Amino acid sequence: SLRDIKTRINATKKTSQITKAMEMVSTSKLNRAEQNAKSFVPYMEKIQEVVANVALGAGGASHPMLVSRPVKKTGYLVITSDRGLAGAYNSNVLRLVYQTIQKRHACPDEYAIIVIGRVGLSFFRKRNMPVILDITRLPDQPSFADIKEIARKTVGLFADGTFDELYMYYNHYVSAIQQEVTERKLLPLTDLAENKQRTVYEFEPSQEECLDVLLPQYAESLIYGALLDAKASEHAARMTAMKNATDNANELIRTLTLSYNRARQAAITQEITEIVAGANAL
Amino acid sequence: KKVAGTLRLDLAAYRELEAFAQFGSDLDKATQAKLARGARTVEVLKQDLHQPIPVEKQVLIIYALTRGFLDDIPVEDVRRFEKEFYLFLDQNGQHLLEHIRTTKDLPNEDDLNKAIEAFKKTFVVS
Amino acid sequence: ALAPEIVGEEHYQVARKVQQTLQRYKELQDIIAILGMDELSDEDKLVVHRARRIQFFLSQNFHVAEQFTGQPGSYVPVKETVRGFKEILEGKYDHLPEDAFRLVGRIEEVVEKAKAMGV
Amino acid sequence: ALAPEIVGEEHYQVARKVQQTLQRYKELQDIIAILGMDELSDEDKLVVHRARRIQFFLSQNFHVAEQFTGQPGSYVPVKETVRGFKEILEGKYDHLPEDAFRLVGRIEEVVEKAKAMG
Repeated sequence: SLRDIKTRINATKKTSQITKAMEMVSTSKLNRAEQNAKSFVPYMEKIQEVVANVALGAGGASHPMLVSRPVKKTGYLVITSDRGLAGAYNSNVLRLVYQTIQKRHACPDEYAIIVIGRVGLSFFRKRNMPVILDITRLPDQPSFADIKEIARKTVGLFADGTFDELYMYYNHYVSAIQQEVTERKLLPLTDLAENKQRTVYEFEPSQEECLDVLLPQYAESLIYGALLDAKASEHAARMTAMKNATDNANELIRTLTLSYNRARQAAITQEITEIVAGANAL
Repeated sequence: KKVAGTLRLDLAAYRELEAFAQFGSDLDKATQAKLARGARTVEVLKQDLHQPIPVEKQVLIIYALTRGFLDDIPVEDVRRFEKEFYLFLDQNGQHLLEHIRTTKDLPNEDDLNKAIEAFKKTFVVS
Repeated sequence: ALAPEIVGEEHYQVARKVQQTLQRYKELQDIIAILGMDELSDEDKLVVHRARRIQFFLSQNFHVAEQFTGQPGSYVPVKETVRGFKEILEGKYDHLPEDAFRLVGRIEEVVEKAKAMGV
Repeated sequence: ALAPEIVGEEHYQVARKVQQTLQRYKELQDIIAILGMDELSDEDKLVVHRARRIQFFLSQNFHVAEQFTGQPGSYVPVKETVRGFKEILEGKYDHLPEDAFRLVGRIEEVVEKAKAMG
């Protein structure tokens, strides 16, 4: 009936307005987060190339950050949203890590999960797999000091020897339209190669202690880089998901308006037919 | 007049907030609170068939609702909170009802809160 | 005739609770058309889940149908009906495939169909 | 009256391949809009390249447009229409840019326009 379709049109128009507004604000956070990441990208390029060339000289490959340890337990960092409507951003990465761990070994003792994000923590809790560490509701502009606490804890776990290998499962920003699930080993560190050019540390201190300062600092900076791309790609994923959802809302409103117009015009033409039938009958 | 006037404001404010914001899963804290108060409000206003409730025990349930004594209790259990409370209110609190019967007046707030807090000692949550 | 006096409390609670789940499913059908199934959670996920199965299990093979279709018909007692819909609402049989619940008499027949489909 | 016999099974088969190409383009640009061009493989990529050639070559140059824009006009018999589109459907002529096809009579007129343009 006519007054049935109008309520559906009105409610959909309100949801369409909510989705458009959230598209605007996600666009603003996407552009800022990409600029912020590009601000820390020269820091990553500079640090990576100095830490590698310094790390080669008299730093033994048996060093705890570089040498393998026979694998008993592995840590899984998983980076996830704190809020919904993000399309399939969380589901594609939770599902990828869930299948990866279960189909490599579902044994409860070997895996150890570390999750950044409420919907990730919610899925893992229903599954019951343990979460050694957690943090949530990070500011949309994340700063190094915030995630230094968790970064220093997780690397503290690897450095003290409680983990033998470490992984990260972040979505990655390739385009505004489309983004990819990705996986990287965090430690042990094996980008080592010949220097070509050599810059020397101080001669008096044993370089292995200096490595214990500088290489954990790099591993942390690698976590932070991954988090920056994760938050930027989240704001991209929400922007595209909210944009597509607005398109679906608009199409539906069109179809409903066509049916509402047809129903009203049918009612008015019936009314006019009654007026004619009265006018000749009298 | 005192309790029903504020109840109209509460339910109008949540009618609009729920009409749009319920579809999204998570909202602002202050809105999750107002959504909780509206859901409890509609559940506490459900009633049975051919069982009129005297005005004396209506004002005491609406007062318990608006002043926010029902936050601890779950939404499903409320139709039992009412059931077990009206029995308690005929086992204890007869003077409150007597003042309301002829005066048309809300009893002293110290004694009304003492009554509701004692019942909340007796009632067992699922 | 629906009235706790006329049908009894066990039968009444079930008539209303089933109507309550199907009415919520109509509300969810619109929002899933915009956002998708992936966006619903908790009480909205399980309503679509149980409202599909209930909507199919209200379908039955009539004894007069054997001329339109090759099938044998059934007669179902009221007790098996009220237990059946209670069991679907509890969710004891949630694992069975939604195909199985179509044109069937009792929950035992649904288990037999689902066994032949590899449960 | 597009009956397969009446047009001729060669005219019929060419016409159906043109219509199939434009219908696939109609859906395929929605897939490009929601996912992307770089989300599509090579053959689909060739279909969008061909569909752009088909849509522009379907445009024509005529006498009424002498008042509106001053271009002289063209005339085409049906055997020339089918011949030219058959050669475009094979796709060897795809080296000419999409800009060249904008308003033309015969594929040979496209040849004259393209080389001169640069």
